[PDB]
Amino acid sequence: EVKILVDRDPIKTSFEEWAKPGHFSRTIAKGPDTTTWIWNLHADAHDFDSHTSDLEEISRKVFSAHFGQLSIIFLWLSGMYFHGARFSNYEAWLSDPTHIGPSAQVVWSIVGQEILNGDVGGGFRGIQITSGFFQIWRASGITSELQLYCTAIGGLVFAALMLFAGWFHYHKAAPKLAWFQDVESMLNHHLAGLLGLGSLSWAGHQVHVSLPINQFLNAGVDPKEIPLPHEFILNRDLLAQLYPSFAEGATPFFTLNWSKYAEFLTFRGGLDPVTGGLWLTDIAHHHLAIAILFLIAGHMYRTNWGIGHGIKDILEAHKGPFTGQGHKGLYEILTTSWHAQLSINLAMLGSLTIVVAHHMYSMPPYPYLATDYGTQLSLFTHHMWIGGFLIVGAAAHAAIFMVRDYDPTTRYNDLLDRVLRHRDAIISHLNWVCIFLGFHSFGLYIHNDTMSALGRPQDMFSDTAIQLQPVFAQWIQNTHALAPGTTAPGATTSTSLTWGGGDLVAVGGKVALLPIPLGTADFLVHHIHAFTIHVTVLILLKGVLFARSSRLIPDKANLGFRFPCDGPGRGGTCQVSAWDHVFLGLFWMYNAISVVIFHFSWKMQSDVWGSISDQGVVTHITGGNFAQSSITINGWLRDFLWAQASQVIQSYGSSLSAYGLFFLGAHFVWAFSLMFLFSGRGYWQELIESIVWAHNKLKVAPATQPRALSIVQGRAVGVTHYLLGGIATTWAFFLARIIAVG
Amino acid sequence: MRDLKTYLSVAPVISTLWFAALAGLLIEINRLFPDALIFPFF
Amino acid sequence: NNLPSIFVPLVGLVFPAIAMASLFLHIQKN
Amino acid sequence: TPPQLDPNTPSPIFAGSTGGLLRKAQVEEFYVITWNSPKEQIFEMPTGGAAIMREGPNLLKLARKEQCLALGTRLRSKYKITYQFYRVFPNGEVQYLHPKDGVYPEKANPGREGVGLNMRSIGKNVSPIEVKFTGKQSYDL
Amino acid sequence: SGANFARAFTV
Amino acid sequence: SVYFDLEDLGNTTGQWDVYGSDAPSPYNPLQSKFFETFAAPFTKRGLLLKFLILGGGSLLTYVSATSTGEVLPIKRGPQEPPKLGPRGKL
Amino acid sequence: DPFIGSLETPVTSSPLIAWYLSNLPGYRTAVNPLLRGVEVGLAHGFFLVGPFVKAGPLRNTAYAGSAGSLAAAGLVVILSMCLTIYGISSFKEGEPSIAPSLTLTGRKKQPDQLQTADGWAKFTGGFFFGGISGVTWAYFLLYV
Amino acid sequence: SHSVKIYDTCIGCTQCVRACPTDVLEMIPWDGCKAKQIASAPRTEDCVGCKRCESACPTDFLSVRVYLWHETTRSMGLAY
Amino acid sequence: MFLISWRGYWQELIETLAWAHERTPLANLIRWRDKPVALSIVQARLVGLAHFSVGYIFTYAAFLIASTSGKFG
Ligand code: CLA
Ligand code: CLA
Ligand code: CLA
Ligand code: CLA
Ligand code: CLA
Ligand SMILES: CC1=C(/C=C/C(C)=C/C=C/C(C)=C/C=C/C=C(C)/C=C/C=C(C)/C=C/C2=C(C)CCCC2(C)C)C(C)(C)CCC1
Ligand SMILES: CC1=C(C/C=C(\C)CCC[C@H](C)CCC[C@H](C)CCCC(C)C)C(=O)c2ccccc2C1=O
Ligand SMILES: CC1=C(C/C=C(\C)CCC[C@H](C)CCC[C@H](C)CCCC(C)C)C(=O)c2ccccc2C1=O
Ligand code: SF4
Repeated sequence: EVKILVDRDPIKTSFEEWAKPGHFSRTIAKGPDTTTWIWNLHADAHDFDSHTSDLEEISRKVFSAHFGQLSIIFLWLSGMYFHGARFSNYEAWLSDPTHIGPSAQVVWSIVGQEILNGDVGGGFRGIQITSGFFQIWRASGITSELQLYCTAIGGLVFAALMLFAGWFHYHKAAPKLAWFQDVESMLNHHLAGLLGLGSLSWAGHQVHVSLPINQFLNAGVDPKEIPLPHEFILNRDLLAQLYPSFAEGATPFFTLNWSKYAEFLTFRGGLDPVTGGLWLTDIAHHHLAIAILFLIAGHMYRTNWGIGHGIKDILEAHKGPFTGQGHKGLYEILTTSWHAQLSINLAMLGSLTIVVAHHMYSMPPYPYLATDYGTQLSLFTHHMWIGGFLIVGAAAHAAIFMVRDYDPTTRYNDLLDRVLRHRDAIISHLNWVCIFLGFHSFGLYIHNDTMSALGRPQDMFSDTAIQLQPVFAQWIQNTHALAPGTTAPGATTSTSLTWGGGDLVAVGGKVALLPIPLGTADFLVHHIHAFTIHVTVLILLKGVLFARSSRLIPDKANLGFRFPCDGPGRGGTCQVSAWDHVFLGLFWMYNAISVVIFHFSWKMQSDVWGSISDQGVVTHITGGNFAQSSITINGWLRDFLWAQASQVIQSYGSSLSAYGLFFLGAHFVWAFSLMFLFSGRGYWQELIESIVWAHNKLKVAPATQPRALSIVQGRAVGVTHYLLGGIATTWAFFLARIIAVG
Repeated sequence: MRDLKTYLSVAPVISTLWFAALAGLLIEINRLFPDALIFPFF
Repeated sequence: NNLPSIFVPLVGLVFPAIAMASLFLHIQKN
Repeated sequence: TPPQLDPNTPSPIFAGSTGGLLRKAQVEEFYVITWNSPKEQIFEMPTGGAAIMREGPNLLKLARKEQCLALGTRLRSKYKITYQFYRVFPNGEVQYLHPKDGVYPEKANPGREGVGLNMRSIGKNVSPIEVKFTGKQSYDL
Repeated sequence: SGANFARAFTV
Repeated sequence: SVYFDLEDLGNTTGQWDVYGSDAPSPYNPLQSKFFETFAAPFTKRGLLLKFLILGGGSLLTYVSATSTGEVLPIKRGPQEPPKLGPRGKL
Repeated sequence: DPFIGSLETPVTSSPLIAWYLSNLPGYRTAVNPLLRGVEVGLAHGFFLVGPFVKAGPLRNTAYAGSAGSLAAAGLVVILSMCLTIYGISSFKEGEPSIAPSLTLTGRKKQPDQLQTADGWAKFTGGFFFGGISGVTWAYFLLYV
Repeated sequence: SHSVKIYDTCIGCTQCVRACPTDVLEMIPWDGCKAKQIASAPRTEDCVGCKRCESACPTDFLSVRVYLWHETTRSMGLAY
Repeated sequence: MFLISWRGYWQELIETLAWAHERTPLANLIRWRDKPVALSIVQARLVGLAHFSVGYIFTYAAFLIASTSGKFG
């Protein structure tokens, strides 16, 4: 049954292996004859599946790598906390948050870079930060620096503990294979233990520490006069004065009359007027409910006892109209190969990150976060980029599994075979829908441009000539506006202010949130989003499905997952491996994410953000020209790229010069990438031949003969440089513009 | 101890120590002599 | 005069149509 | 060796797929591969998916020679089974294709003629100027 | 806040 | 379970008309006679091609030339007074 | 036959779908192509008249109907020219038809006469006549 | 159809015959080397130009050479 | 397009499209005379270079003429 199984000292810690490189693979271990050897030593460093074949060693290596990664993350967190404690102006920002810019980095005075120490405010000079850490610390209840120092020390200690644990589990006591394959216990502990207890404990902290300190802060008291958090725990009088319910203690909870706790566990919803964030009582209530739900749901699978459920029984016994026998051999597939689990987890994490970004810009969960425009922009863009990258990687790992871990003899699955047997219909229909969507979505813009250039503004697809309104979205907005009165009797207001109707919420003369209207431009942009998403899905799905074999190459599995081509014959067979399909899909993911972030930035700068006056009128940043100027490509090039780049390029001689320097550097790297993307290997090898002759003429030729990069390495270098250049350009442009004008 | 020295003699580690020392020397020279566009010693 | 109103449609549409038809027929002809 | 025939051989168990024959099969040609299996076992089709081969003689139809050869070499490597495939035209002519001498090409056998042998090193070929204004090519000589 | 900034310029 | 034979290759390679129907003509005989009588001149291929090309060219040219200025903005001509160039050019 | 590059699915082979598809003018065999071409042209012209008269450059003036009908007639003429060119380039004069000669049952049937020079010529003539008639009938119905 | 030519530098290691995916090459007895055999390419019309044979050939320069030429249905690898 | 992406992916796409066209009703009465294949390698390189040159030339010509004509000085 379920038990702990370990092996004692599988490997011995010794420096002998460090002396010689490439010990994992024999062909690497032989010795270097050409430079290519070096480039291989890094390519197969983490290819644990190809070093050996036993599952036990792979699992142990995976565990140790996870521990190392956790240690690195803890070290990074400790460094951030120590920087916040030592070189920062947190205490100044605490008293006057609206007129002080956060900053936690100070530049030395070595060469002339001291001009980077801009005057953020509050008697401090330093680089303004846009990580949103200050809002997190304020919402946590931290009001000093000693607490931050203690947190940093604890983080360092935790990093050391994680490193020791990784070493101990790889070199002293290594879990056996049967320990890993016990997924029922893993799921039970991950649901009930990690997600339930953690959120319950955080709810306890929020109820006991964050709520009273934040109440005192919002009441207008000076930060240096607020009582320390432990005084609230020790003294019941202070809590009773702040909340009378605590005077009754824990008696009501055991008596099931929970309404007595309605003082600090509410259901109002909406945004708090003082700070423009969600009510902390609602957040604590939500955390408590989530804890209860997760603790309940973590006791579903049978482990070592009579009660519970079996995953294999659930999968096998499920009979449906469309599936049939269906899920039969999926349990072995998902418990035998690591790559399938990696693919599913990567897809789920990417989707979760994107949803996180959307929900976080929609409803600000931290105090004084909505009015900080740079923080919002940075958080949204960063999280969406991360989600896109993870979603892309999922397909690559699925292709790896399909290539090297799929055999129909020992493990057979009906649904997978049924999907494989009719791939042509899937690909054909996906291709047709992609063509149709792209044709319509881009033809609308081209038609708008052409009718504009000919002096025919009455034949456009616009808000005045021919209208295409998103009626369904408007209906949903109206239903959500009307919901709190009838559909949600408990909720006092709307879940978020984004839905049409309601009132503007502004903090300190700056607009925090107001309803976002939808028109023709939103229709067109959403259809463009759908088109790009569909094309990326088509590329990745084709790469995954046609990995094992194709009509052109009937034996593509033998060649492997990473092979440049098959030869000049058959008319040319370049880029048929699934790796090349991933390399092609990266560009389209980049395109889609760039378009989406551009849309979000322009819409927010045009129709939401701005300034409010004493009289009551609202003046937006760009004057609300998105509704009429974004229906043509000329409008996107002139009113958005040309107009908003003034702050980036005219930042020389000021405290934002680094942004312009990075703006130029990203352009240089993007132009550099085309050198690898466009050319071929033979020319470079033939040039290196003459260079090597010139070297040998002077008796300075090396023993490791130079060799041009392989084809796959060239493509990888090209795509890496391209992505880095584009992302850095967008980063510099966004940050400079939103810091200057926001 | 033999293999520790052998590992510390590998190319990346020796390269990073050498470049760090050179960067420190250049930084200290630039701090001691703030800025200079010509060679005024001779 | 009005020569463009007569000549532009001929060069724009009729002549390219005739050229395309003739060229396709000659290409596919065995 | 005398070429054999494939009169009435049955076929493996399959559920159907979209990677089968096309108009070229009705118009130009197709290929037929025959082998003999000692037990009913599951194998993987070149077109896509998995099928089951019966005991006794088995026959299959394919669209290109590469698919036939790939399936045959998989059978030889994994199941240790001899195989042979022919080419079929719309007119009904059947042409024997795989081992013509009854022996796989990797092993030498007397009675085989030499085709396309140049009795010189690859660097003794003449320059293209020598063969200009004539139909022949330098490597052809 | 002044001391935090001065920590960089101690030398 | 035999799917190959050499006597007749029609069913071997799949030469079927899936949706072919061989029912008699359901059209009214009078309608068919009228349509056959009135569609005779267009049966020939080369004559139809020449007629189509020549008639289309002639009709398009005539419509383009005869059309007045109300339908076509380019046939209306300019109305506003001319304006000078940047540096005083005409 | 599993090894043919096709699948049997509820949509591909259903009694209702097969009955509907076997009655369309383009799928009859014993009928001379002229009548089927006439029917196809009538349907296509009547369908085509609409969008030109509704979304053209002169949709807001009093010249919408005439301009749209003329545009539809031009499209019909161009389609007829394309059909004639394809028929000339594809099928030869004296050669027999290339239609399948047996059905799913395997019972032999007369090959379709559409896949021949004379048959395709009759089909194109019928399509041209039907398209012109449908265009003018739609124009008469819409604006009278 | 492409053109595959075998030169006399061959040593008869049987690698090119195994590497071919279309059964183009074969081996015949010979007397110009130690292994007493050489390669030959009878079924040239089936060659698809994949150049797999040239990849597995140990020699200072390859003893088997493939020159691309007029293309056709078989050499292009069309399944339709 | 032509300067980055290469042949095999497009050849597979054409394979699938050919199957789709052959398997559809009311559209299989029309048959192609030339089998559709993807472009060769040298042809794709030439096409990409031609597109690059045309775009370069047209963009610079437009910018130069418009910018010099706007001010006439
Ligand atoms: C991509 C989509 C797109 C669309 C929808 C439009 C739409 C429009 N254009 Mg623009 N245009 C585009 C791209 C597009 N354009 C591009 C790329 C250019 C080049 C720069 C132009 C340049 C342009 C010019 C120069 C002009 C227009 C004008 C117009 C109008 C004329 C349309 C017309 O008469 O033909 C419509 C013809 C049809 C035959 C419709 C066919 C489609 C049918 C409805 C299919 C439905 C299929 C069916 C339901 C499917 C299932 C079948 C089942 C039932 C069995 C129309 C509003 C004209 C104008 O001024 O209008 C105001 C005009 O002069 N356009
Ligand atoms: C090279 C020369 C050229 C010329 C001279 C024209 C000329 C014209 N274009 Mg075309 N066009 C061209 C190239 C050209 N085009 C190209 C390259 C494209 C692709 C971008 C288009 C795409 C295009 C669109 C999208 C539209 C036009 C339309 C028009 C018409 C606008 C006039 C008017 O205001 O409508 C007055 C009203 C009319 C409807 C005229 C009706 C009479 C027509 C011309 C038919 C006459 C029938 C005749 C028998 C045709 C068959 C002959 C055959 C050989 C062509 C006019 C006939 C518009 C149009 O006509 O809509 C259908 C329009 O919407 N053009
Ligand atoms: C209720 C107890 C429990 C808890 C809390 C966890 C929690 C976790 N497990 Mg799981 N796990 C459990 C039971 C538990 N597991 C069992 C019984 C099995 C065997 C079936 C596994 C199998 C397993 C594997 C194979 C892996 C994990 C991993 C992880 C980590 C994921 C990283 C993360 O999400 O950051 C959340 C961040 C924090 C909570 C870190 C704080 C440190 C925690 C609180 C330490 C205490 C936890 C530990 C279980 C108790 C100490 C035991 C020891 C003192 C005797 C996380 C520490 C992955 C990992 O990261 O590798 C190390 C991993 O690869 N788990
Ligand atoms: C969740 C974590 C995750 C994990 C654990 C893995 C795990 C694995 N991946 Mg997957 N992958 C992921 C996410 C992940 N992947 C994502 C998000 C993508 C999409 C890009 C991919 C796409 C992918 C590909 C395309 C491939 C793999 C492969 C591999 C395996 C080999 C790893 C390797 O050798 O690298 C060793 C380390 C390196 C080569 C480091 C390269 C340097 C990076 C690319 C530079 C990033 C630049 C930096 C941020 C910029 C700073 C600039 C400054 C330094 C100047 C390994 C088992 C490889 C395979 O063959 O599997 C068997 C392979 O071919 N993965
Ligand atoms: C703008 C981007 C770009 C750049 C910079 C280059 C650069 C160069 N080209 Mg390439 N090329 C490009 C695009 C580009 N190309 C494109 C689009 C094509 C069409 C396919 C080609 C095709 C091509 C051909 C056909 C040839 C070249 C050659 C050359 C070299 C010419 C000699 C010279 O200029 O050295 C000047 C050197 C530099 C400017 C390189 C940058 C130096 C870096 C910045 C220094 C490192 C500093 C810093 C510490 C970096 C650390 C990295 C970090 C990770 C730590 C040079 C490396 C020629 C050659 O190889 O000559 C020998 C040649 O044969 N190129
Ligand atoms: C997303 C992400 C992130 C974040 C994260 C987080 C934030 C986390 C958290 C986490 C958590 C927050 C966790 C928690 C946990 C907890 C636990 C694990 C607990 C436990 C407990 C216990 C064990 C207890 C016991 C006991 C006692 C002592 C008393 C009574 C009885 C009993 C027995 C119950 C970051 C930024 C980093 C980045 C990356 C990604
Ligand atoms: C530029 C280029 C090359 C040549 C690139 C090379 C040789 C990489 C050179 C990398 C560095 C700069 C070489 C030296 C690295 C050493 C570690 C230097 C040690 C000494 C000190 C500087 C540390 C290819 O081989 C190639 C192949 C296929 C497609 C495209 C291309 C391509 O674009
Ligand atoms: C898109 C693409 C294709 C597919 C492209 C195809 C099949 C061409 C499709 C052309 C259609 C018919 C449109 C042609 C439009 C032109 C206006 C017509 C030609 C005009 C001249 C004759 C004057 C490749 O085959 C390819 C091969 C190798 C590297 C890259 C690529 C590549 O990028
Ligand atoms: S190129 Fe390929 S198919 Fe042709 S002979 Fe060589 S290995 Fe065989």
